[PDB]
Amino acid sequence: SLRLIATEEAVTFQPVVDALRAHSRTDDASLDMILVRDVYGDEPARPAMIGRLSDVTGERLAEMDSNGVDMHLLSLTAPGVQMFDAETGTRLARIANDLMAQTVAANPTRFAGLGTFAPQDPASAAREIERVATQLRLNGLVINSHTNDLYYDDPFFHPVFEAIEASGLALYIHPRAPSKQIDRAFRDYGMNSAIWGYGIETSTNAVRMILSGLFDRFPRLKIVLGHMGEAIPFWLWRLDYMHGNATTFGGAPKLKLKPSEYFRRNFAITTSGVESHAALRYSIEVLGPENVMWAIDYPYQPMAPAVQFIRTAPIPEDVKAMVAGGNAARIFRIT
Amino acid sequence: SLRLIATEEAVTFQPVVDALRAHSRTDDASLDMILVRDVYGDEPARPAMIGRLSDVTGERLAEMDSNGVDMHLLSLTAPGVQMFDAETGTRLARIANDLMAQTVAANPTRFAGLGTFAPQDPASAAREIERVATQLRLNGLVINSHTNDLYYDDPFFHPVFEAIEASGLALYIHPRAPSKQIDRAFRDYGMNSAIWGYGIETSTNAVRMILSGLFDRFPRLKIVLGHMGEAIPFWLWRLDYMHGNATTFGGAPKLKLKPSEYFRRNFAITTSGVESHAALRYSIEVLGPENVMWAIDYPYQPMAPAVQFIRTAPIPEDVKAMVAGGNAARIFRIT
Ligand SMILES: COc1cc(C(=O)[O-])ccc1O
Ligand SMILES: COc1cc(C(=O)[O-])ccc1O
Ligand SMILES: COc1cc(C(=O)[O-])ccc1O
Ligand SMILES: COc1cc(C(=O)[O-])ccc1O
Ligand SMILES: COc1cc(C(=O)[O-])ccc1O
Ligand SMILES: [Mn+2]
Ligand SMILES: [Mn+2]
Ligand SMILES: [Mn+2]
Repeated sequence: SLRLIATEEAVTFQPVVDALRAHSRTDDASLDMILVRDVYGDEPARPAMIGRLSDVTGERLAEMDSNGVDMHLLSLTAPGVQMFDAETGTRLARIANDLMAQTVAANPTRFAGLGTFAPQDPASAAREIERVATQLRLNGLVINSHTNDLYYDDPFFHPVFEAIEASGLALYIHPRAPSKQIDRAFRDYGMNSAIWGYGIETSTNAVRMILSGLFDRFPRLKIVLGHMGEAIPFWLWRLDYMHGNATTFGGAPKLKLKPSEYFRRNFAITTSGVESHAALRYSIEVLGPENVMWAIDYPYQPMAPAVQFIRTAPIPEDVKAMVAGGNAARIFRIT
Repeated sequence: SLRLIATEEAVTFQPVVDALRAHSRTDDASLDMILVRDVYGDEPARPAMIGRLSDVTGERLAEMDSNGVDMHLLSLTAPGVQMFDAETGTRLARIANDLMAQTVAANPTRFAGLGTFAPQDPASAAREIERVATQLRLNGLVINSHTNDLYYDDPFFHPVFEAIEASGLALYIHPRAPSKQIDRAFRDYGMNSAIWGYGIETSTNAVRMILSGLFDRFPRLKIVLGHMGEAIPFWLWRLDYMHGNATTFGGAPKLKLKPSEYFRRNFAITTSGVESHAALRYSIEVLGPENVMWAIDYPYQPMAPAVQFIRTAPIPEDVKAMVAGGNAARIFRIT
């Protein structure tokens, strides 16, 4: 019946797990070290997670079958390879992308894959992006918000976005913990994570990208944001209203379009972790039905409630088909 | 015949203006110094603003009359008295509150008022809050997000919230620029201000308040957030979903209610700066029509579009009356 393609479905591979185990013992002050110790560290607070992330053919497929989920679009879980030094990140990105391709090929009717990269080295990341698109023929790209506590308005990353735009692959900008620029306010009450910091970190990255004019430089970029667009869809009117003040008094560059127009033209969103019919309806209304995709955020969230959320959405069947899988099949080139 | 009570309407008074002019010359590193120099500085980029903020019975009333706006609920404009040292802030809050009460008393069918205080000195602020409630008989309170780069989960401010709860006055937590904990990411593209920083700063403050259990300690507090609730209404499902992880792994304290239940019980929102029928409809649906109030954000925004936004809202007339003014009359003690 309804074709369900879940678009934010995390996976990991042993070489990355091993590298993160080692990294967990270092003095890295990144706020992601909370997650990294909890999942990849010695005496981990979340001991089952590595196994669940690594598994593709056991529990994961069983749960897909029990819930009638056609596909997972897999992505190397945050923080990807971004916490490592440039050489290590670059090496592990290739390894992880090869393993992603192999994972997809073992069950291509049930899995599609996003490749990743190490923007610590923008030139090498650009080469890897090209390899992912043309040599591995993967479905798209994923990166986890900031790299080296810089956001994607920084011209340092222009070679990355040039390659992404040229490749035609959509880039899913997944969260990671608040960067060092903002992490002081996220050290309490678990706010480092999905409950708050993930959304603030990722949305602020994207807003900087828009306001910096990144999408005039690279107008064919396609960006995807989970968690109902990291709430950016809610802020569209205010982003537009206040833009004049930003360019007049704040040194913001003049843009060809309004901020919300970049959001509708260059972005699409997914419903990961936001199983709200009201928020889904709002997003369809302001973005258009072509710009909203379904996701689970497995294994960090369970499949059944995410599935039931979309199966029961109070929207027409044709729009429901678009959200459940049609838009994803287009954006991520899935047949 | 629709009674329009605008709830986020900024004003200033000469003693505060004079103090901010002097403050503008100092080496303060607060991100609010951008606003303060633009408006109160010796060489202001926004030279008309002091006059427009100071004006109550001239341009402001003429514009209210031409647009059929019954009332402004006035508040001392951000950053209030919060940038000053404790003794200066305390004295100026007292003076500004006397001037607010006198302004209101001059035209009490057209103006209501929120008193303010200097949380730099919680014990003195507590006395002033009581005076605002019982002697000046003002309509509520206003404070501008952080004080001293601390948020309102900090036990330092417990005496303030104890007094606010006991007074029965609602506290409008208006924005100011991102605190030093987060300001590094808001130095570009005018993001210090309303376009992005204001919402991130204010929403993060409120989320810390909720997650810290402040509303179990003071369950009768009423908090009001502008800008369509600083987007917290959009995040309710995820805040609730992830709360288990926060209390299990993140050291968040155990709470009597769910995060969204505090938001609906203890908060109400206004539409200042978010003239979106879609966002208004979403907020009414998830918060209830009793929890949404209309505002303009004058003089930072013009009255006519804000008025026309609510007059044309695609909601029933009774709900429209609640949003336009009925809820404000209840929450802010207006006859
Ligand atoms: C590391 O990536 C994630 C982590 C969590 C979490 O920690 O609950 C949730 C969703 C995510 O995709
Ligand atoms: C009419 O202009 C806009 C409308 C909205 C909306 O209501 O969703 C958002 C941004 C805008 O610039
Ligand atoms: C200082 O308070 C505000 C400033 C602005 C601004 O700078 O455009 C807008 C709304 C506010 O209430
Ligand atoms: C002369 O010192 C102060 C005066 C006042 C006042 O006048 O309300 C308030 C606080 C002070 O520290
Ligand atoms: C059913 O539980 C919830 C629903 C919503 C919603 O859909 O607005 C938000 C928070 C919740 O916990
Ligand atoms: Mn995820
Ligand atoms: Mn009164
Ligand atoms: Mn305001």
